[PDB]
Amino acid sequence: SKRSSRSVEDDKEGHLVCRIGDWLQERYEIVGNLGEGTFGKVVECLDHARGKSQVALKIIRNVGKYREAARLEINVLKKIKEKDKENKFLCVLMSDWFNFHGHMCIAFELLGKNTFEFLKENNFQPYPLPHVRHMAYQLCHALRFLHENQLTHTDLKPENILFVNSEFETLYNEHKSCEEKSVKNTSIRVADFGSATFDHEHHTTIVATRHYRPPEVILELGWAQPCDVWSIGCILFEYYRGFTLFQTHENREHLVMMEKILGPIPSHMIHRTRKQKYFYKGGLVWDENSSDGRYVKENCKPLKSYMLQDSLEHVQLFDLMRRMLEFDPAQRITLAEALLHPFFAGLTPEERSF
Ligand SMILES: CN1CCN(c2ccc3cc2OCC(=O)N(C)CCCN(C)Cc2c[nH]c4ncnc(c24)N3)CC1
Ligand SMILES: [Cl-]
Ligand SMILES: [Cl-]
Repeated sequence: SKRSSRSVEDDKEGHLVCRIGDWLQERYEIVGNLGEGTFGKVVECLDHARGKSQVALKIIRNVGKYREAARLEINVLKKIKEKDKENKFLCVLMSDWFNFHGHMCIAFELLGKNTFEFLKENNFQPYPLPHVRHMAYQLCHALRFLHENQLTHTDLKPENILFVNSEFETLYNEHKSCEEKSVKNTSIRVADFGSATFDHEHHTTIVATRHYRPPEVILELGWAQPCDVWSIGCILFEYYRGFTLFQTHENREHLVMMEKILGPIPSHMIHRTRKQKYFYKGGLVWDENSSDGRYVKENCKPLKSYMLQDSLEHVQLFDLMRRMLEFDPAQRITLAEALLHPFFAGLTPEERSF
């Protein structure tokens, strides 16, 4: 059952050619293709050495830079597995890893759709508040655990969060006259730890995908765990409205958006940054008459204007969000503090215990 090197074929970009029926490491039998990415691909396998159970296999491209990154991801995943003996912290648990002819492969449990793909297949109709609450709680629980072990994710976004099972019921919305999908179980796992960084490792100047990137990173003031809290704030917003909080493509614009939505950047941050090009007379400087300047002015409103209802549970979500989106990383709510916020008194007994 071993694969000959004749068996192994790669395309122009370094991706493994996989077909239904193929075998890896004399153990995994490919049964479906789950998706692709700039990193490689994700296939569904049966693990014959564990009674034919289902696994998702992440197959990394055979390119040096991808391979090297995968090796650090495995170290992070190993740490997670050793610290979560009882399987309760909701970060995906590696079952195996290997090098298949230069493709690093990592095996995980089979999960459902990512929260972004689900949101898109629902035509960007947002999750109901109770789903936002349960998912928020789980994100805060999982990243609390990662933070307590001297790790920072650095790249949180909706596609990195998967449902355990993404089966849904189809309901109808009187308010907006259309169909809506509602996931039946809102259990989730944080995946991809391909940028997760230890406290003792080198911290690059810029991390995070732009839309989820915090101000300390744009102003090159250094980052640590609070970076993940900012990203969680932007994520919860996007689950609640269904659209991105910061629909931005460059720094100066991104900072204006921050000020329109959140209020003024604090002075002590401005005096400390080397990125003085964004400032004049101690205040953010920009062209209001430009395409970008007109876009922000028409489209970016104070955070509270985005509430869809005015009842207590919505007031509590927005209070938590504001506290996640504090400009000053040192003042931003920690995830241990977030888990004690009144928003989460709203959870069912079942959801709170996992
Ligand atoms: C347009 N397409 C874009 C790609 N889409 C998929 C498909 C399948 C999975 C993930 C995505 O996207 C997100 C993604 O690529 N990552 C977070 C990196 C891979 C993390 N994977 C290895 C985590 C993982 C563990 N168990 C899994 N079970 C199922 N699916 C997984 C699983 N991953 C589909 C839609
Ligand atoms: Cl690949
Ligand atoms: Cl300007």
